[PDB]
Amino acid sequence: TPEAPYASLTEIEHLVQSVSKSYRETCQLRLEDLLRQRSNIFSREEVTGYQRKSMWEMWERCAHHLTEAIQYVVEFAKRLSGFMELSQNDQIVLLKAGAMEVVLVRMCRAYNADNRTVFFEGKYGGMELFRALGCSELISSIFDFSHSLSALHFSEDEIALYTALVLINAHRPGLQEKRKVEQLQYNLELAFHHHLCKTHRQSILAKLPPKGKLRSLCSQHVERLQIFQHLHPIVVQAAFPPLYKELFS
Ligand SMILES: Cc1c2cc(F)cc1NS(=O)(=O)CCCCC[C@H]1CN(CCN1C(=O)CC1CC1)C2
Ligand SMILES: O=C(O)c1ccc(-c2nn(C(=O)c3c(Cl)cccc3Cl)c3cccc(F)c23)cc1
Repeated sequence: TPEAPYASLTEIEHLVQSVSKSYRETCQLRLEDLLRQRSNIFSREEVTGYQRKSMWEMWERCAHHLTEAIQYVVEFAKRLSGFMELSQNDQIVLLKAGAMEVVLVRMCRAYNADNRTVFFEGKYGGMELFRALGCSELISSIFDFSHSLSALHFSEDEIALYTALVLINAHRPGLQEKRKVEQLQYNLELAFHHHLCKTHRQSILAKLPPKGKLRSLCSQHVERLQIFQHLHPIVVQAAFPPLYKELFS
């Protein structure tokens, strides 16, 4: 069982491998393709074309990409050992709190620190590309957070274990089986620590974002998304109806 006490070196190393595999199979864009596309940057005309779009065109574009990013995180969560064995309540509690945070972490892979650009709809562009949204402060904070994560130079196994820990958090309010979540979290932390020690990457632990900075940024991001959704509702067919009901009712 993934929550079992006295987790062996076999269980811990398979947990590392299984989490990394779940991560790379739920990534919309492969890292090699994001790295290759770094030289493919939007021209002044294309940037002007994005700036001349209405607030509602840019909201619809952005909301569509975020809906897909979330759906991939739900698929990732469902591949995590023990997650599907939790009640629907506990699964919903972990995803409503953790899914956007995971999307925010995953964004660092599409961020280029050299020129401060992000991958958006085929090319790289700066934050000026999102001018029509009228969200420059929140967008600057998202760019700053991805900048800080990109300086860690995460390997696939590291970002995989880190995002799984963002999700399997026993402190999310509303959990019915809090003890079972503490056990799954304990084994993941053990796997994360074991992997960093084995690879001589423990230096990154003191460099990870402070406790609460990720929750705070996600809270501000979701609040803005909920305002746009109330003002100009996006019509989606929910892939996960019980989760969708909690976020949009
Ligand atoms: C595009 C992007 C940004 C930052 C970053 F680090 C990485 C990417 N690239 S990505 O991960 O491949 C794309 C995934 C969609 C994210 C859209 C998100 C962030 N972009 C600004 C618009 N935005 C909003 O939520 C606007 C809402 C508040 C009104 C900038
Ligand atoms: O398909 C499904 O069932 C589904 C279910 C939940 C969501 C979802 N949307 N969401 C937004 O912030 C959001 C809004 Cl408020 C408007 C537009 C775009 C987005 Cl991504 C979340 C935040 C945290 C956790 C979540 F699961 C979601 C998406 C899809």
